[PDB]
Amino acid sequence: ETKKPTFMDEEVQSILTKMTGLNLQKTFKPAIQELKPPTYKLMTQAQLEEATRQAVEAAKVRLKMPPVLEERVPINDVLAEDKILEGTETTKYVFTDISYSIPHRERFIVVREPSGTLRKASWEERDRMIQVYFPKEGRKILTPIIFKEENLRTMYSQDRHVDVLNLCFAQFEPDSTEYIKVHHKTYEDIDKRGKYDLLRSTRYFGGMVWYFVNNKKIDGLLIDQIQRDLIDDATNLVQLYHVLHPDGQSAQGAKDQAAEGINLIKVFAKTEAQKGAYIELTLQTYQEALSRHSA
Amino acid sequence: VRSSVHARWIVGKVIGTKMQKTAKVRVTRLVLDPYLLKYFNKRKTYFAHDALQQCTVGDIVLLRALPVPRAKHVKHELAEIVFKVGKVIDPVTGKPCAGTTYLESPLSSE
Amino acid sequence: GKATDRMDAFRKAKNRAVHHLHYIERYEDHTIFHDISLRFKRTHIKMKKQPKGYGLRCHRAIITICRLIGIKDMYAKVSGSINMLS
Amino acid sequence: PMKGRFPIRRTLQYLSQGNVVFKDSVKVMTVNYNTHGELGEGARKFVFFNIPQIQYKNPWVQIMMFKNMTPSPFLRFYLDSGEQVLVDVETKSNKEIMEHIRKILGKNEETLREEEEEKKQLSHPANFGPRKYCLRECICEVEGQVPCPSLVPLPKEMRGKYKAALKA
RNA sequence: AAUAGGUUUGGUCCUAGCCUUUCUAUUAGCUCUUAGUAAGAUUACACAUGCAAGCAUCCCCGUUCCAGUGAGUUCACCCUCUAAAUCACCACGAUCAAAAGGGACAAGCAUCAAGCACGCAGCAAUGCAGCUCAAAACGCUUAGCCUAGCCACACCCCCACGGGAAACAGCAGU
Ligand code: FES
Ligand SMILES: [K+]
Ligand SMILES: [K+]
Ligand SMILES: [K+]
Ligand SMILES: [K+]
Ligand SMILES: [Mg+2]
Ligand SMILES: [Mg+2]
Ligand SMILES: [Mg+2]
Ligand SMILES: [Mg+2]
Ligand SMILES: [Mg+2]
Ligand SMILES: [Mg+2]
Ligand SMILES: [Mg+2]
Ligand SMILES: [Mg+2]
Ligand SMILES: [Mg+2]
Ligand SMILES: [Mg+2]
Ligand SMILES: [Mg+2]
Ligand SMILES: [Mg+2]
Ligand SMILES: [Mg+2]
Repeated sequence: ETKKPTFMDEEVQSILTKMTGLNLQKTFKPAIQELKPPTYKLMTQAQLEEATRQAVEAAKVRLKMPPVLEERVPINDVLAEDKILEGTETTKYVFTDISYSIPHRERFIVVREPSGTLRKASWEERDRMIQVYFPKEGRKILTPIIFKEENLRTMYSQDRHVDVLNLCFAQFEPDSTEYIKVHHKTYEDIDKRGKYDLLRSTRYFGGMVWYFVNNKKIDGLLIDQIQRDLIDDATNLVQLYHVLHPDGQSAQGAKDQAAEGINLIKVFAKTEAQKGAYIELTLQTYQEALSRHSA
Repeated sequence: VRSSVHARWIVGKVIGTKMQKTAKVRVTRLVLDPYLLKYFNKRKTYFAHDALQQCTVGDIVLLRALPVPRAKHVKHELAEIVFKVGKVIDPVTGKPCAGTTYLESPLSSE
Repeated sequence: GKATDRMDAFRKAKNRAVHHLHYIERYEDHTIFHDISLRFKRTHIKMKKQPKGYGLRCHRAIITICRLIGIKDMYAKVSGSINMLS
Repeated sequence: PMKGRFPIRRTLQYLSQGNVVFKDSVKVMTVNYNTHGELGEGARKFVFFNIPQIQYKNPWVQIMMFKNMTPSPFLRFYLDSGEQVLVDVETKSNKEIMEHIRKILGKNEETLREEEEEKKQLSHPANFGPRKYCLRECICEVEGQVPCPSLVPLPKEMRGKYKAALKA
């Protein structure tokens, strides 16, 4: 009938790609790593514009958003219960199929318990076993302590939210429960402290917006976009909100009033926005400065 | 198509015709000098069966490996005389030439 | 500096040197602009531009001179005659 | 400095920049070129610059050169089937000659990508052994597993010196 | 040889050798507390003693492996062909891998420069006179190697019918 869009829909990706932004100085910040002497090229104005164009293409790849997946369902499947083996071993065996050309989500990893039960390994055992035999750069078999609540607040205090997300992406699978819990705790610390600019021009901005829109908490991000003269993004945010909440007070108000452009933010501010007053004020200020520039 | 001979197709220059029905052919290959990283010619001798004794010293011949060697040192047969000594036919035009000059102009037969 | 006494030679050399100062261009005030390979008489000097943090990996005298110029990161190799004045 | 003109030709980096990897059919490549003449210049630069790259990527293909034997330069390839491929190169630049023989007798980028992938199957990450062949030599290098006794002494209970002492 | 340094001269510059500084291994001197781990005759010289191959309803199979050594030394690698062996027996096959054939494969000495039959054709008879080599043949000397390991040897006469002779280069040990 009428399906609500997914994160990977072309309409949603285009909206979130623009709201993210592309800043080549931030996207290609100098990395603190082993250095080599730089190379130099003599370029015309045309050769320079082409090299800058190629950098933009390489940046749009580096800003490719990771897909937002729902939590994986625990694996509880018993393959066999050989009770004659009960009490013959004290420690359980983990068997991992290490055939090279198999996707890691198709690899049979089974566990023989001391009771004699042959069961499929749990999601946590699977990701641990895949790391043992197919070690991925940046991932640890034992969970790093940085992801403890006390240590994430340290990283948040330093405004290192992007490092937290880079570490979480490298350690956990996108559908893991630890992967989702860390991202959600990071998005919430950004909303509470108004640190939405820390994720602009990164592949993590869209996932953050997706979280706010689905949880009906876009008031903070919408104010930040207006204070920065990003009304195009602020208007797209209100439109993305209506697309994902079609049967809502704000979506109807826009239909009844045929609102467009800045008018959408006014409709949203009155009906559904929690900080409706602070938006009108923040929006009023913007229209004034725009009139001063016009005059 | 299978053969016990290692070198299946090789080009070389005939350097001897004193053996009956056998041409002695010098084959050169490029070999990389590991230290200098420069290629130098490395030459090897192959005996080739020439049933019709049509090979002349100095002509470039193409050798084909035999299924099995017919003699201690004869592992190849004459497959084609590429460049007859002093009687080269230009493959690009098909006309006879003497060095870098045509003996018959390509314009003769249009 | 030349003199019969060592302390007088020190005075002459150092006081004269300030009247024969070179200006040395530095890339980002830490290294040279490009690799420099030259021969002076029989002394060969090959210098390489280096990134920050590389340090001065050069003949001890080149290290001393580079600190006076203000070069922080460079590699240099001295070949041929190793004469301090050359 | 390195002897000769264009010493870059005598570097492994230069030699590995050849893009012509002949199909298995190619057994012999003869080059007939002329030392002088403006129309044979590309063939001379091809011999000077690219023959080394072709041989480097095709070590088992015989390459033989012939000077001033004919009025115009040409390449001829001898294939295992017995077929011969004549390539006229007069008036062509060395870069066009390299692109021509790549098209008609060179392996495409797909065929080469596949071969590289099959080579990776030979070094399985899960296999343990010497560093020359494997990432890790022993399971003790995996965090969470019992470490090597050379670094962390084992508990007295996991050592045979004391298992026998108590038992005996 | 490097980021180099010391040393030729009455002095300077250049060239040049030697040595210094760095990192390992063995041995010697002097000295030395514990725990874990790795490694562990100088000698292809001679060996006391003990042990190191049995299994199994008799047949067979195994003792041809493992373990050892480094004397000798381009038998190790690739291709072709094809045995034995494994897949219960057959696989017109797969795996594994001999012999044979082709190719490849250490160092030093050229005051080792010639080798001396080292080639080819033919069904055969036999005919031709060639074959290798300064792009290093032939020769002498040195050395186990390219180390997931491999090659060679197994008291000596390369071999082992035979002979000399009575064997730890299996472990421990002298
Ligand atoms: S090397 Fe792994 S236990 Fe010692
Ligand atoms: K010296
Ligand atoms: K000792
Ligand atoms: K040896
Ligand atoms: K022997
Ligand atoms: Mg002197
Ligand atoms: Mg004097
Ligand atoms: Mg000692
Ligand atoms: Mg053995
Ligand atoms: Mg010895
Ligand atoms: Mg068989
Ligand atoms: Mg064999
Ligand atoms: Mg052989
Ligand atoms: Mg003498
Ligand atoms: Mg020896
Ligand atoms: Mg003995
Ligand atoms: Mg013997
Ligand atoms: Mg012993």
